[PDB]
Amino acid sequence: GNYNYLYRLFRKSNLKPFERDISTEIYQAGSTPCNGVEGFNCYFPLQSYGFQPTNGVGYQPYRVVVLSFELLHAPATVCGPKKSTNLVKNKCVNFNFNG
Amino acid sequence: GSSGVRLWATRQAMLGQVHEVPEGWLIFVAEQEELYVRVQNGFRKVQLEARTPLPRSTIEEQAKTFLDKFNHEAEDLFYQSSLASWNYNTNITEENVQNMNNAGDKWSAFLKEQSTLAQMYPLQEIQNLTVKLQLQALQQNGSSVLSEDKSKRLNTILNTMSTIYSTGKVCNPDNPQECLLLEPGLNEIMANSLDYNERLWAWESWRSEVGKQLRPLYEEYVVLKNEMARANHYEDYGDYWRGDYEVNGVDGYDYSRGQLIEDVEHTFEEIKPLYEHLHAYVRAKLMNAYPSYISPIGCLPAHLLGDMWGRFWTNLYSLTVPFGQKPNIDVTDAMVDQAWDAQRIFKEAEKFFVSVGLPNMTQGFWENSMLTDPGNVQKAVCHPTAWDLGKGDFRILMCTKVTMDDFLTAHHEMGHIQYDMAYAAQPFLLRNGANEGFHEAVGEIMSLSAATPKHLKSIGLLSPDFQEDNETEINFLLKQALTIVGTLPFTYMLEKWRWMVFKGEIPKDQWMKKWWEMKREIVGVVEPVPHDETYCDPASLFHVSNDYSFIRYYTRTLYQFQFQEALCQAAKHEGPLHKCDISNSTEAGQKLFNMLRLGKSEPWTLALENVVGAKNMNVRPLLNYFEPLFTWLKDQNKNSFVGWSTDWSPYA
Repeated sequence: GNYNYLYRLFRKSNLKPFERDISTEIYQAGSTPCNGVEGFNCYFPLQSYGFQPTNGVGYQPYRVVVLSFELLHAPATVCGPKKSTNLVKNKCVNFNFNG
Repeated sequence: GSSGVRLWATRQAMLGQVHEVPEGWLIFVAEQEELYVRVQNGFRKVQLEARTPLPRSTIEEQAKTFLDKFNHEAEDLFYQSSLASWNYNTNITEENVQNMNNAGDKWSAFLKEQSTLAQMYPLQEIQNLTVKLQLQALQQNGSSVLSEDKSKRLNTILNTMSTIYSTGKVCNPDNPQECLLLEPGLNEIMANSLDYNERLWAWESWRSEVGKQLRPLYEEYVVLKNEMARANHYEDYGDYWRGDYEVNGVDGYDYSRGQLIEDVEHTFEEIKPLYEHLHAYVRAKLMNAYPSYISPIGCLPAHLLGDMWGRFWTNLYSLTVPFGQKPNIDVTDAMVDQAWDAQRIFKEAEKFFVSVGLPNMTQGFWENSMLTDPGNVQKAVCHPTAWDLGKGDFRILMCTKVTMDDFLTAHHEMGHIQYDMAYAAQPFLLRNGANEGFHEAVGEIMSLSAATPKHLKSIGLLSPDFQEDNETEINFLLKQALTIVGTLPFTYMLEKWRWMVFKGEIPKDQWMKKWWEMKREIVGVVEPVPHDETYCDPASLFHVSNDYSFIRYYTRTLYQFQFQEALCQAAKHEGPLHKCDISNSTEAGQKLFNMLRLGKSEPWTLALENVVGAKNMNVRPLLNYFEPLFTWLKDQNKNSFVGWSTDWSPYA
């Protein structure tokens, strides 16, 4: 079991988009105060991930990366490859040198 | 027409402004916490129950959180426990022995703690059926509902009989040091040697060394099993086992433990004419073999059935074959002709299981499971078991050889795991069969379909030129009756015997005698040597000593018959039911998967209704399956008297 990773199984409210919740507060599932410790109606929201080589395909540790793109008043910075063609000379052609 | 709800701080303002409230507009006052509905020329007070103190934390929310937390951790603990058991089952080693010792200790202590935690979550205030059912399984204390001393002594007595049954050995009088265990020393000699004397001595010696020793232990085991059954709100330990089949709170599908007994008795009573014909013909073949040892009217000998408990008559199939000159159906020699192994057996099993429309299963099981004994460096168990290790890990323990018998058991084993991962969407508690008679039924139905000659011809196991005459069909049907129908009366009665043994209706000084009386009138089998109540022959069963309910086998047989009939109806099979094959029928697999995915969350009665169409079990598939054999037995019973006689005995 690869227990390095943890998942916030429980939370007091739904996280807002593009928000990270890292607080390790003992989740209170009931009306009994947790007092900083788990127990009756008190558990740990950041439960442990268990990954083994013989686990199920949908249960394997999957590395997921999401690439959000931000366009704002600031100048654009992350542009595309902008492939360039070959070069010709002494021929009537339609050229484009950086716009 | 639309309206809404109106509020007022005080009822004085409500009375003044009630004239302006249109009909259909609700009037609420916070001072009196009273609700009213605006009606024609007035307002009608809405009846309100006791005011709750805003219990925003119900037990349902706490139970759901506790269940989810339990299921997440229980998955890991059970997973590593299953790995260690598989490692031991594939390699028996001293380091492996302590592995389940630690794994079982942690799992048991963890289970009792979660059961203890679930104790303060009563099911009365829980409305979710899944939550209520899962916590009911969690709150099942079992042996711990009583005091610790009662649990400790019950476990010690359970360990004693389990060890005694495992080490049950009998020695020949002439050779004191020459002794044979029940498995396989005793079983091999009685199943192979047809000698009356040797089988009688082995039967008598086994019940003398084991029956006498386990009689006080079984009675103490039964007494303690009645002690925590009533502590678990059951009239006997038999009712405790029957609680699994009980369905409560499901309108239109509720089932009671008493209903199971009545339906099982009703099924056996209508089955009886078919069994009597089979018993008569098997008896008729017995005078053919031994004319001076079996009466034409008397019951069959206990040791002359192929099983010392009288379970299966498969060993008698050669002795009771309808036609001994017609060769039997077997394509094992064709497998070695095509150079096949256990890997090809499982590979063809998957090909059959995807021909029925169900999707192919992953590659993890193939590389994580052995299909042949791992040489001799590491000792492994070859018993047919299914490993529901969890976390999407599934394994099969089988030293499968290139044989038809191993081919069918391999089909049986993959059907078990194919049932296991079908309901993977269920939580950890609900990732199980609906009843104990369903997992074996799933593996049995399609293994028989694989064994059908049409399946063998389709994938080349049997040559297409094979002729399908009634002679081979009758021989196959009789073998099915001996192996399947033959064990039904023994399965029904022994569970019936053990039920009232827990109930205490039949006194201790009559149990075995009532068993033998039931062996004669009901089973139609008579013991060859008279004994006393010191003998505890029903306790000589593996399941009785190892605390296993025996009703699983009789229920599974009728469950699998219903499943096979529904499979043939879905496949629109024409002709004899025993030749019905589900291969190359995608719709049949889809219909089966409709309940395979369902799991144990729904009542098993609903699952049975979804498969065939009847909420209650029925024996209709039995008649359709064995109709050619039933007519053949009726025709051949010109000398086979239908039934048996209680009066006659091998010793009397």
